Amino acid sequence: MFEARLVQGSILKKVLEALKDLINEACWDISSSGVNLQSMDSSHVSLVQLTLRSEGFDTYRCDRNLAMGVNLTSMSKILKCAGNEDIITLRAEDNADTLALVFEAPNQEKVSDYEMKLMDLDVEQLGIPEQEYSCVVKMPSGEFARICRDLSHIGDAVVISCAKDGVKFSASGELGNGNIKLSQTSNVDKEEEAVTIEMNEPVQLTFALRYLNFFTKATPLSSTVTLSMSADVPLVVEYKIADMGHLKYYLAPKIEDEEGS
Amino acid sequence: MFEARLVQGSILKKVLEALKDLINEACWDISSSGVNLQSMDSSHVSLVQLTLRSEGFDTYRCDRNLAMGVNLTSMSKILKCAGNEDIITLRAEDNADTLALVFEAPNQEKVSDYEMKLMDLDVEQLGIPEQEYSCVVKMPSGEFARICRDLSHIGDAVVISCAKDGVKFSASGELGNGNIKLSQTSNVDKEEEAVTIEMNEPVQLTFALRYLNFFTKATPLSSTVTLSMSADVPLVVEYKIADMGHLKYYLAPKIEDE
Amino acid sequence: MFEARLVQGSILKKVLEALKDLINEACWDISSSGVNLQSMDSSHVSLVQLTLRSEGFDTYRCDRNLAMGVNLTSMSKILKCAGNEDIITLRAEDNADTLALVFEAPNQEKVSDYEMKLMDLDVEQLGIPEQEYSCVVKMPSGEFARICRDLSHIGDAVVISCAKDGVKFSASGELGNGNIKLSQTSNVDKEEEAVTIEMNEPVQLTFALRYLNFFTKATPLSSTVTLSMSADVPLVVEYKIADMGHLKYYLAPKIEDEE
Amino acid sequence: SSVSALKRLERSQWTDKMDLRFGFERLKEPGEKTGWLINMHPTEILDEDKRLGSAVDYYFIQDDGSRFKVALPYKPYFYIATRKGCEREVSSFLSKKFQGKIAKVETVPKEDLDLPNHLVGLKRNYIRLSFHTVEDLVKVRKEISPAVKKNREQDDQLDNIVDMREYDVPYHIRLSIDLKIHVAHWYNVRYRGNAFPVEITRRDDLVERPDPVVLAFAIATTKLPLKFPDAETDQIMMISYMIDGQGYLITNREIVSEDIEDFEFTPKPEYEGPFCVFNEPDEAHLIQRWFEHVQETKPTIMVTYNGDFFDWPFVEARAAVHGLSMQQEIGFQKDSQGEYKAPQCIHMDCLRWVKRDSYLPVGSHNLKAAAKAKLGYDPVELDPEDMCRMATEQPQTLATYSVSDAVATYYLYMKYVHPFIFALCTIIPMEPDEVLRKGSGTLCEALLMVQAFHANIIFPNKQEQEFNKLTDDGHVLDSETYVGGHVEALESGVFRSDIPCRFRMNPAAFDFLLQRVEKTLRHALEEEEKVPVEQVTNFEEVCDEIKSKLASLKDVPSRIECPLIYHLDVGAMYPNIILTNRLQPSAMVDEATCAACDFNKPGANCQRKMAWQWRGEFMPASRSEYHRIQHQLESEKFPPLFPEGPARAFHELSREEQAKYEKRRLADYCRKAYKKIHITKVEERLTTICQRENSFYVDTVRAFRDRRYEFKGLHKVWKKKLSAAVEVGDAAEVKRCKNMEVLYDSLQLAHKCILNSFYGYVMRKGARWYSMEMAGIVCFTGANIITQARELIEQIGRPLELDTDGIWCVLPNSFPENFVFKTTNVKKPKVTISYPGAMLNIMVKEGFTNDQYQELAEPSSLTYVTRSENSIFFEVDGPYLAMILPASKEEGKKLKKRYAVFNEDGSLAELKGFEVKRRGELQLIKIFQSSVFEAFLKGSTLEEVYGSVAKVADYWLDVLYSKAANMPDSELFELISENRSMSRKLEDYGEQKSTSISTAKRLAEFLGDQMVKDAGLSCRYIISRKPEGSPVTERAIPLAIFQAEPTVRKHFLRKWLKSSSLQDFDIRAILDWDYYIERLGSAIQKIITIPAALQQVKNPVPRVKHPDWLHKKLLEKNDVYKQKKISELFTLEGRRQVTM
DNA sequence: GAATTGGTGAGGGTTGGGAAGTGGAAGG
DNA sequence: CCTTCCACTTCCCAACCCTCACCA
Ligand SMILES: Nc1ncnc2c1ncn2[C@H]1CC[C@@H](COP(=O)(O)OP(=O)(O)OP(=O)(O)O)O1
Ligand code: SF4
Repeated sequence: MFEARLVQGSILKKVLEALKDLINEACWDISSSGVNLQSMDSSHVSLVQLTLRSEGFDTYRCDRNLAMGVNLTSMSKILKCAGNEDIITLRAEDNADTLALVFEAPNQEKVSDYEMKLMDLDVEQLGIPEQEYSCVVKMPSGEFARICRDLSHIGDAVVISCAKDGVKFSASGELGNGNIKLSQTSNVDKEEEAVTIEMNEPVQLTFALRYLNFFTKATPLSSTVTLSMSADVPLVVEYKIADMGHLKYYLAPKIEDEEGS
Repeated sequence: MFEARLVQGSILKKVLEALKDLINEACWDISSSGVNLQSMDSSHVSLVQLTLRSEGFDTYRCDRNLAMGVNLTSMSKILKCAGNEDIITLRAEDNADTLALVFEAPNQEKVSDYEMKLMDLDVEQLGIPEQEYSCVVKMPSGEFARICRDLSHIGDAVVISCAKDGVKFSASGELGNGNIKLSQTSNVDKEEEAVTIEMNEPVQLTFALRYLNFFTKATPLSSTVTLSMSADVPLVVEYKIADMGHLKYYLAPKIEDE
Repeated sequence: MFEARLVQGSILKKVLEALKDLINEACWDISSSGVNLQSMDSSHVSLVQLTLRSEGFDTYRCDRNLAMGVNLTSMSKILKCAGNEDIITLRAEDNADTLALVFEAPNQEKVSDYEMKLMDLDVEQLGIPEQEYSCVVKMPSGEFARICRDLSHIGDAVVISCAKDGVKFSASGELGNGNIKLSQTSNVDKEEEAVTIEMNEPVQLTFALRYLNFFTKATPLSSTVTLSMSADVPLVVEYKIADMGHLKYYLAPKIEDEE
Repeated sequence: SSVSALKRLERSQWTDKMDLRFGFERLKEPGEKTGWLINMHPTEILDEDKRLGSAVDYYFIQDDGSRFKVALPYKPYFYIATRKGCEREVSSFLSKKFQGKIAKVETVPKEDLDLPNHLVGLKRNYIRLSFHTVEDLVKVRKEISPAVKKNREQDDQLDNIVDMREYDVPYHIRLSIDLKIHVAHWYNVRYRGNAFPVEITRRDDLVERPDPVVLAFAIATTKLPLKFPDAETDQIMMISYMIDGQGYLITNREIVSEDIEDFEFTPKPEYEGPFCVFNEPDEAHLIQRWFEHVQETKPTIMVTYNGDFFDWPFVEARAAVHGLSMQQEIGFQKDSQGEYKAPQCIHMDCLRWVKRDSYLPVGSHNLKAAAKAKLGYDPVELDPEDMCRMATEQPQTLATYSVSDAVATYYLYMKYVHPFIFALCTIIPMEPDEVLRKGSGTLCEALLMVQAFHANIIFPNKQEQEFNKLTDDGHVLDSETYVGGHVEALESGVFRSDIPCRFRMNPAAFDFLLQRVEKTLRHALEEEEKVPVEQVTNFEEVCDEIKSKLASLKDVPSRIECPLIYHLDVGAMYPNIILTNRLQPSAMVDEATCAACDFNKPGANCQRKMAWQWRGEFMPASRSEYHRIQHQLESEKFPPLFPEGPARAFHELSREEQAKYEKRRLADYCRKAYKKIHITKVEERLTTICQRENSFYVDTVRAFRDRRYEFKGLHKVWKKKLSAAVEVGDAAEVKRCKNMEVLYDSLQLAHKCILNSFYGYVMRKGARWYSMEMAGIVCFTGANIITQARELIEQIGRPLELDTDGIWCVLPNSFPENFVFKTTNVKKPKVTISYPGAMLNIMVKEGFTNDQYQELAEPSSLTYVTRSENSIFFEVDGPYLAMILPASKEEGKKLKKRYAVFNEDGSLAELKGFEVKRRGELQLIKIFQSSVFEAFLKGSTLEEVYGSVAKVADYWLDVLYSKAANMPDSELFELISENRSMSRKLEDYGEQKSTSISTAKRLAEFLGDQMVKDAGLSCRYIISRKPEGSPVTERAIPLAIFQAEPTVRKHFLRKWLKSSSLQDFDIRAILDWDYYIERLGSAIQKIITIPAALQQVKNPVPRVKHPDWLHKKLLEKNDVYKQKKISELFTLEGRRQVTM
């Protein structure tokens, strides 16, 4: 069997609400180490990864490693019935026909239970660079979400430039241009609010904003985000769930014709 | 000639919108003892009853019994214009075919003054038969509202079962069946929080959830709501309107062929 | 060169939220006296006039008067990108085809810079007439907004009547008819809530509610509204915008002569 | 009784005097003669007791112009069937019951197709009941029908009656069938004296028809300005008419200002049109003169173009004003159906033909259009507003017009209608009035009844109609249907043989063809031409040039070539499929009937199986909810049928009311209780056809098809002669042969409608032989054939359109095309084949051909011989110079059923579905389309192909943006107008909102119900700006107000523009110009610009925006940065699937 | 009583569901 | 006294129904 309990369903709710837009279905990797999810959007431009360590759950059992397919928008329906502070329980049995969910009010005044029907899927696995990235920045998550939303109004694609003096987002369209610039926080007010740049050497790249507007739905998970970038290779964004683990997106850049020359 | 005055005018607004969408038009019944109303949804699945006691009004003059047809959309689009603390006057002539509505603002500097045409209806009318409700429940309103809203995404019919240990709501559908339990509580912080069942024998029945998604719109009238049931008998939903009256919805259960 | 600075950037945000429905493309003009805009609406039913005095800006340079064609529908979407507390700076060079808008968060940890292309427009306008109108009414704007919404629910048009005791509105339509009066306040408790009237001669006029129900879009811009009305002249609806500016809508009455 | 008998005798006498006044003497004295049967009517006459009895008056004409009548009495009848063995009891009961009301009862054995095991030849007894008159049948059936009905509802001696049949066949349609009496034949007639019936019998010896006298007439009236005329206020100005090629005119000299004199009017050297003229001093004298001249010339056929609408009611009322009873003097009376009919002569209206048979668009049902198209000349122009002034100021112009309408009506009647109708009457039992008027389904039921009677088959009763039948899953069905013809539109843009086109080709396709070329040519020569391969010399010459060109393709598939535009369709597709499968409406069966059949034996090949797609729509309500709502209605009370009546209970509603109320209740319930009011479902079904069942229907289709094919062959021959005369350059011979070509084309087209009706009839409401499956199978096989032809052609080349029958395609320039063969028989000296047809045809032959067709060899031995048959053949059309297709504005939607095609000569060949053809679409759209298609012909390269059209279509945008600055003030009233029209009374559209209803209500305010009152109202309107933001239906301003008086116009415009202060009331101010600009933009986008971006060319029209989605996808194409896939930066580790 | 069939374009109105924006009251 | 969450209202698009007339 698989069985787990989580004291605060708002975490799993905010996760499903962040996956819902970008990927239609995925199959969970369940193991004694915890749960992981990886899947690729139907256009293969971008790739989702999630890690939820077993040590974050209130109780955990996984008698054998398991995988099972879920249509995420259907799960994003049922989990809308979990209350904002309800405690949540998941159970599955090795035929994987159905996933049981139970929600309990903080006072056990009420009990709610559901049977999510599971499905069969085929999916491919991608490799992981594990390189260092020539630039990394850490940032308030709401400020990055604001930058994405506003510049997305100006145009479909963003240019990133990072240099030791500061980082820049830029975009253009028939209206004209937008530029937004960030700098090192001079003295830390609190570690969540500071912006910090670390780098080897400067980097410049471009990306389709359409996927960033699906990434920023992570904002209610944490006040913090990390961006990692290196020349001519995918951009990586990371959000972290204090006890549970991490959610990361990988986005392939656009490259020039000059290699065609 | 009829006239009545009510200081807590929002009572009229809320009770009107809890019908605004559900019933196209109805005939209001007026007597010295109060104002009364029965109507059915044009589907003829459900019956609406409203009563306001004349004792509860700020003023009440009624020289003879009267009945008057109105289409509720016309009243609703007017009563939108009343502020929630405005004192509301209804004035009508049995001699004529219009209803006058006057809103007095408690700042005593704003007044508003509307007239609308009645409708020419007459209707065939009976009282509800009294029944020994083998099951009844009192609930806080928000719990019932959330139950019906949540279950509406799982499916389009509810199966309810209850006994003195609790009431269970359950539903089934292609996206997955599920349940909610409200076990009978024994202690409460306040009577507004109490759930309370009373029973002669257990009951279970099936209801059309997309109608309870209308009956829920009475929630802002009252902190609490009452349900009553018996086998092969319509379910009653009842709300109490302050001290001055009550509003009730009667709906038949879905017939099962077997 | 032209450049200007505004710390109350939210006021400039909310001005364009008002203008965008009445005119989608218009020409601003800039002068040593301040910034002005005026036009007919696209339907040519009504006329709008707005100015903000240069004394209202936190710094201001205007070496020559200039006029800038701008698409309000686009510039509104640009200004949606500023935060409400952000300082707004505008600049353009006299030869330039481009207007620069720069927003500073007071932390200075973030700056955002936007370039927009102007467009080359020429505009028909005349110097606005004014008179000492026989009636003037001052009101809390939220009340007038609710009144216009309520009458727009019932029907097409309102008749507006002023008297020494109070100001009165009435309208009728297919479902019914409706009348409202606000009395003059007997003794003002606080100035934001006082309803007050000037009344030289009785006036009554008819107006089509569509255009009042647009003019009300400025409601977030100022807590009190003023109505200036007289026989044989357009109604003026006027909002005053802090120190530096004002917004005037001019609307001609509905005409009964057809009888 | 006596009152009815005396009234019938009175009218029978009156009619006998009426026709005797026209010279149709009754054959009172014994004798023997011959004549041609021109008309008939049913009648009652007095028998040897002078009891009334029913009879038919047959009207004959002799070759010398003498004419006569015979009344033939015949006793109508119908059949009943009893329960087992009850026939003697039932017949004795019936014969005692209605003594003196019934004529005879008798027992007849007949075969009924539905009977179990009937192929053996088993048959069952019926009792015929026959009556002294139809009036007693009409009574007595009502004594029986409720009893047999209640017996059926469950299933005295009357209960032993189990069913009744044929009780509603029209009396004379019984007679013409039963005696094999038919119109337009020469007959002996013999009267022996009253001791015997009259004999009528055909003689086939005589070919030539008589030449009966025929009159056509037309009229014109005074009228009020800007409104219709009416019969009270207005008086006839002139009447023009022709008899047998001599023309006549009558004019009211009191209104017409000068004397009119004879003149001659000649549209063509063949239409000589001599017109005599008479001048009369008053309307009463004009009427009297016309009545007298008709009483003199005594025509037998009379004709009018749309007569029942205006001419007869108007002239009747003008006669009644002067007390002249037209019903007495002429004999025309308005029948119950609103149709003017007479006892002694035939009234034929050409518009009842053109509407039904011409295959003109509704755009051309105007006399001037139908004449201009068929006759090739223009009748002359007038406005109804000017006639009164022109007749006052310059009479001869109205005389010329009214004469021209006569000439057109007469010659149009003679050439097209006379041969076609009188030919068809030879085989349909009905009178010429009835055959012309009746609907196409009933004619075909008559032909089928003729054949069924000869087959001695008792008919089934009409199909009774179910309401609210349930699906087996319990849902109430809204609708049932079979999936129709397949349609797809694969390509877009432009094709011309003049310029290269890219191709790609599968190299195994050419190998598949080349491996069979010989068989393809052998089959194509032997079956299609019927010239055997032995009778031809050089079969081996062509085969090597084919094989060499196919190999040349196989070795180089990928190429750039000019296209060959060809169209490939299947002639008479659905008839031919019916024949080839031997489909018959009676022949579909289940296993349960085959379980009884003695031929249900191992090794049999009697049953064929074919597949079709059923479609249904049903409401979501459960069976339980519907049944409960029925129970709930048990308490309901309903208003009476009339205000004074008592209120009805729910059970006092009829079924036809109850079903509608239950539908309304269940629909309103579901609108709340479920999200979706209607669910649509499609299902594959297979149905079994018996191949042995009686062939009468299929043989009928065979005969009528062959009748069409005779004319089709004649058309082909005359086209060949035309082509020869064209190459020789003999313009007089071309002109003659073109006349022949047009005539025979029109004849075979007219036959097409009634031929195809054999397919649709099988579904028609109430039809006797009704079954849905045969209506499905012939659609689905017609989808299969064209799908597989799409597969095969798509490998060689590029399909461009696929409608129900036939592909349009482009083929590579090197393809085999035509070959010529030399025969050894002078009957067919040279033979020509084109390879595309043979290639497709063999594909059809291999799969589709029937190998189960059976025919009875020996009626006495029940022995059937198997055969094989195929009648399905493709035939080529083309090649064509240019082809163009439009494209839809919505991304990825394929805009079907619109294109233009051009002849090699550089002139329009086909042009389909556009506003230029539709009746009354916006005139600006018509002119834009017409010019741009003419522009696509021009230019030499695909850049110039579009660049040409841009320079034209810019003209109209320039006009709109100029506000038509220089356009004449009247010219706008044409250019900007829609001309839409209505099918129903405004009182019936009622509450619904749209521009047509809105402008009709707009007319009620200005001119009142005199316009509104009746169907066929037409509108002209513009949509106006001033009530800004009012939804579009509420801005419709009719041109009537621009035509009204200034003060009335200004009043109504003030009333509707809500404008007090406007000085310049003017369409140019009032037009909502940008509505028209966006209408033109959303037209031109569909024809030039989107067809350009889909053909990889720069934007052809600067001024018109591309749609947003297109502009985005084009811009993403066109920049230097490319979106890599993530799979190109990170390695793929493997593929996994997960399953439960 | 008398009455062929199904597919699709174009223009217009109605309905319902989701996203975004503002205000209140609730929580700390 | 300040900040966040929830409810309610407003705005926009997609989907479905009405007609007439040509195409098979
Ligand atoms: N009036 C009608 N009624 C019923 N079905 C009809 C029909 N008109 C067409 N059909 C259905 C059934 C036939 C099918 C195709 O009609 P084509 O015009 O392509 O005529 P085809 O039979 O091929 O003869 P061709 O004209 O080529 O000589 O459309
Ligand atoms: S198809 Fe064959 S088995 Fe069926 S009824 Fe006809 S002959 Fe008999």
